[PDB]
Amino acid sequence: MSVFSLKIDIADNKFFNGETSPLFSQSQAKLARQFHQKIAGYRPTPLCALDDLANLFGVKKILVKDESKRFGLNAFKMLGGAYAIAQLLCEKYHLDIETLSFEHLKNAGEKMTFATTTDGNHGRGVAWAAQQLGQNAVIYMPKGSAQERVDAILNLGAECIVTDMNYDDTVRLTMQHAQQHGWEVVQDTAWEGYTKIPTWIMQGYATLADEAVEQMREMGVTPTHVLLQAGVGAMAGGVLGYLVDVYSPQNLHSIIVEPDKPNPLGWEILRNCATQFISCQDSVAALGMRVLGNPYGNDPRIISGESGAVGLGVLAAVHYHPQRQSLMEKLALNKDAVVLVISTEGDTDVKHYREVVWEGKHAVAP
Amino acid sequence: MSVFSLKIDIADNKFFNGETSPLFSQSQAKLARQFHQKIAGYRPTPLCALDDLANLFGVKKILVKDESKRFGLNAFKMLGGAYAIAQLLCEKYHLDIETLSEKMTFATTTDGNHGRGVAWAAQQLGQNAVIYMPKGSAQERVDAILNLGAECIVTDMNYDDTVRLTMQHAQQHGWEVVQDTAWEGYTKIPTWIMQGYATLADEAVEQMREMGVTPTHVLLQAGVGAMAGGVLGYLVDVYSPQNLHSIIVEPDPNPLGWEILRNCATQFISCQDSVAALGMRVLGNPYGNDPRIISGESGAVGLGVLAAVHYHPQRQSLMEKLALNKDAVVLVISTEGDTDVKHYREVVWEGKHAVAP
Repeated sequence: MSVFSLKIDIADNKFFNGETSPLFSQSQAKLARQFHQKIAGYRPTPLCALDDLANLFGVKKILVKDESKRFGLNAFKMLGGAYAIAQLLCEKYHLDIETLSFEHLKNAGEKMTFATTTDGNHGRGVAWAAQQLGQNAVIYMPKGSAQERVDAILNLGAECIVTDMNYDDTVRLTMQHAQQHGWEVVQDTAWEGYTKIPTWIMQGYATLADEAVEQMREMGVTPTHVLLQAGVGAMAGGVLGYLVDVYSPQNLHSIIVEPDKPNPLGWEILRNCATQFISCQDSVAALGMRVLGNPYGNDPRIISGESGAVGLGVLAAVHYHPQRQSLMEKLALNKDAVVLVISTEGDTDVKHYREVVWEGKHAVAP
Repeated sequence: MSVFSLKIDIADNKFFNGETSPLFSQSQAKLARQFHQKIAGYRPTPLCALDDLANLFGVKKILVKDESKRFGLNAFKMLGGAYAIAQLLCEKYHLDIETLSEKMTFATTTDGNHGRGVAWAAQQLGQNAVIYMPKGSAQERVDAILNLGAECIVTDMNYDDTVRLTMQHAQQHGWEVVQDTAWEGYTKIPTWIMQGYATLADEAVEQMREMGVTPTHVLLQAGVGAMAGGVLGYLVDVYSPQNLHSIIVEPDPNPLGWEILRNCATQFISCQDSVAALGMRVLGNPYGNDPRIISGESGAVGLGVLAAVHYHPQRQSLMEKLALNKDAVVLVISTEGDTDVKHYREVVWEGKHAVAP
């Protein structure tokens, strides 16, 4: 079973019209980056070249943006959460984001309470940001949420309520509690009448894309492809929005990867500008985790969680697929392809990570 | 992570008597090392400290001898093969091996590493090698031997029958049989191989003393018994059989090696296939900040046992039985790297021989 077939169903984007989004362009991302540069400990996350994997896979370059090095968060999500939380305080205290002093903000009345529902990473970023800026945070999590993730939030001095409901009901509970107690809801999803905060979050995320382009230009390379994991659409939307502003929608083959098991602002950009959509099996992410965590040849090693590794896992699944030739043609992958991948999270759930990479959970063999 | 139960059948060695070996001690291992040190490109293979894994598993130290770095061969076996072959040439040319620099032909059967070592030695010393491999042998391993200028014949038979054909042809053409196993009337060469292997153990002791540590345990993969007995023979001569908790690991022969094991081993483990698979994955994607080691199926089974014990529901008792605790300094030998690249990546990437289903 070196030759294996995992579900990697490719669909051309029927909604594609190449209309770019001026709200999520270079300029707004560069403003978000200038905020992040002020936080003590800021450093662009590594853009790691998987040369030996690229040679194996039959492409020119594989570049993995390692968002596990994003401060101490082990995930990218603070880029949006902290930026939006900063913009909210600048509104309330009549400050300009361009000239924000954290020290001045600290000695400005009553502490604000930030409320959000999370599966893990987003809420941790809200809790982190509320801990930095001296504010309250109350994070809600649905049932079956990993205790390590509940613990990582509590370690940031914030409350974390595990409910007996799913995500959607827990969002409604967060909204109901926030309306009854006067809290500021900070969700990475948008809906009717809630669009300001999610907009900032998406602009925030584009920081990683702004970094990645600088890093690629430093390398003297031009990306032909990018794989973006879908999640709720915010990261993919924001990052794609930025990348098409830089490269043009026609010169960038963007693949949006949706694992088997949303934000309308992000999805508008994805409908307009995404090249292809892949619907993929659970075991694809798992495969990507292993390839990243035990690299090929002399490639550098990357610790990538379930949500983080799926982009890369698709490339691996294609390479070992019986129909490799036709799949590479469909995705226009070839000896000249320079493929940007984003590893959005590290081993945020250590138990699951080591089950995948050591015990062999979600193995190729079904 | 998850709780699971792989086969790790531990039995105490009831044959234990603590009698050391006159054949496989420090003095022979040091003569073997002095020969190896003379070979162009020699360098003691690394002894890697997996401190963060040791902390996770609840021991003081896990030290892995990484024989994937043994020259360019991705395995340890040349230490025996090359030495024995050098000892054979010094007899034929009446030379002294202690100070050394018609064409013989060496014939052997192999699953991979031993034959490659033999083939390497023949190429280095301007001699001939004819290597026989059984049906189903990995083509990469065949190529590795062919690229050393040797003949590599892949039979349509199993190992035992391929050994017979090696014996038949060797007698026919007057070739010198170089096997890592011993049988009646065939002891001189296997003995040299076992002594040559001890080099790695001599290195490991030098490296541990450089760290200022003393091993409480050693886990040795059983194989044909040549490595285990040769290495254990050296280790018990250094530390005494009493103060060394040796564990011989047999995944699912050699009387010379097995006598030392019967004498000096503390315990034998019979383990499941997936145990070696687990070790390959743990070594190849390390914990915390530990160094990464590339270890093949035969390489990683010692470490795999440690990982299987740690995750077992009966973790506490298994540790008691193996006398593993927060003070345990555990030596593990990674006998080979990724000698079969296809099989390696199937284990580490595809999750072949997964813990569960």
